[PDB]
Amino acid sequence: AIYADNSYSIGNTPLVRLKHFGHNGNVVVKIEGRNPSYSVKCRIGANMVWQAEKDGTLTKGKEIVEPTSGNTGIALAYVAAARGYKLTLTMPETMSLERKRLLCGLGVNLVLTEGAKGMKGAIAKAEEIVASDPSRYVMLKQFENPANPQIHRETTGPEIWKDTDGKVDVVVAGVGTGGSITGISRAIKLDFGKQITSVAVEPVESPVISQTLAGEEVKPGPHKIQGIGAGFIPKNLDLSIIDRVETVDSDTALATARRLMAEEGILAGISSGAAVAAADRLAKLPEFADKLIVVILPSASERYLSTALF
Amino acid sequence: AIYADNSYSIGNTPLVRLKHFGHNGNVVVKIEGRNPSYSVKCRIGANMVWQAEKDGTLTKGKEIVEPTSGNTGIALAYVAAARGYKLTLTMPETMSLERKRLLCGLGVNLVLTEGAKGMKGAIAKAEEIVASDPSRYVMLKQFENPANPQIHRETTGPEIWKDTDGKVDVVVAGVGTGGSITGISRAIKLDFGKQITSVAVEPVESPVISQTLAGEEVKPGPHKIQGIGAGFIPKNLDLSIIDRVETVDSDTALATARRLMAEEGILAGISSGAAVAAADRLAKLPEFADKLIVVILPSASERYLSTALF
Repeated sequence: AIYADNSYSIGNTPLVRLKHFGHNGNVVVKIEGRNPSYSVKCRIGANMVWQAEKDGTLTKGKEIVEPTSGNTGIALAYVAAARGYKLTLTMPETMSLERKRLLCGLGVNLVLTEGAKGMKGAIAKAEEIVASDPSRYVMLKQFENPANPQIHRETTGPEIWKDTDGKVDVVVAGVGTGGSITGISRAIKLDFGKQITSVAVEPVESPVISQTLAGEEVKPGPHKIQGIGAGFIPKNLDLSIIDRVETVDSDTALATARRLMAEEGILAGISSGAAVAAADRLAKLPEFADKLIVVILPSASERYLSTALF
Repeated sequence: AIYADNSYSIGNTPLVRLKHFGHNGNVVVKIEGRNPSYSVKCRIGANMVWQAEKDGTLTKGKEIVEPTSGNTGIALAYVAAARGYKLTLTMPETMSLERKRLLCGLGVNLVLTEGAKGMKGAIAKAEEIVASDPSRYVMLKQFENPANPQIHRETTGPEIWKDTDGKVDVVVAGVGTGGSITGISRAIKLDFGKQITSVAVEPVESPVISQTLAGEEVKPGPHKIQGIGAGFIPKNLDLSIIDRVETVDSDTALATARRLMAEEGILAGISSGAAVAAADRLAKLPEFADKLIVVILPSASERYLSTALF
């Protein structure tokens, strides 16, 4: 069990039972902060590169371009370093000094777009750079690349099945790209044949999934739950496998993450707090009190030292 | 495989083969950054509490006091939160705002001693607080508590044995408390019966182990390799199992950690760079070129964002 590079070391993350949430230990958390670049995104960083290799879209000498600076940026950085690709991340110039340092530490060519243009600015500049030499550059496109949900169907989902001896009844996951809830749901429902409850979590401030499913007007909004609530339905969210959508507000997500830290001794990020607050609500409805709820904790606390978490 | 609390989730950390160090992949690294509070110290945080419980020195209602603010502080914080102990960490007032936040986030009662007194200040204030109500307070004493090396003999060492199919020939570990190299060495040498080379790593700036073994004057000095080079021989370093001592300088340790990041896609801390630089030196001596070298990487990169690493 010696990994040929850090990308192969993804996953096999542990399940920890919560003591101050749920009812009689019915809430269990999967610690994705424990991964090579310390997030759930390590899985999709690995698999999107591996898949682009297998299909010939990524070869030696081609460069990677992606418009983000979040967990996926960090994940692609570690994989790119491990496997010998130059990586360019586009992002506004107004981004955190510390994220600049972390990504620069990881050997990323940083392209700081117009700050005023912001995120819009970066997506376009990605598209621009790729357009300039399409035989040289590849955008992996985390929101729509099937290799994203697929890695969750092959690793994250089976790990949950295994670790719970098939007892998992509910999976709660915040939605960013939708890959985690999609892949996990496909594994447990379709590969293992259990009719679990798949619960998507989104900020109450930007409840676009809830609005869409209700046939209401879609109204995205700003929030602090980093990693989720992109303000649209990503292609990698398979609405067909979602049984329930829970909304959580920023303050509750923050307070919940602090409780995870101070009361559970679990070093989780902001989205982790959101996912647990939603899980806790379900766990205290009599319909779910004899059911085993598994919650994805996407990242770790130290990535949030500059944020409202502290 | 559901852990009753986060303390039980320690270890089972992966081995990753380096590509830009050693010779023909003879250097393999054990990623301790992957643990509940993201350091090797999670193991000793867990076991020192468990052991003090088993022997009756720690009971419900007793409080924990320890004079550090490093990885052991963070480890004891997570375990204390998980298991329901109040924890007081002593430390100078001049400590990092970010470490204050991280530990305060973890629910630690912080006792900020005289800054001018510094570390000396904190050890005494620990002793003071314990003295004031010895039936209330327990100091676990990481430098001398046998539960420190013991957890490495029962977990870290066997994991290395298992993962390498007994092929490990050399273990390289930086020495802070000495627990890692001691416990690992005892496991592999005494429990599994293999005559490996145990290599302690210390800063060239503070080479007290090298000086002691040479019967030279012991001359501690300041350095930047955080986590190692305490400036004395800790009781938890069993000199009897050490075959070799390698010294590394701060700049080399830093540059090596940056290479781990940029060239290997491994997010390691400063001590990780020191341990790899020493391992690389041995790996390129013909006497070790057909030998499998395993290197402890004690911590992860984001804990060092405020430091010289970046």
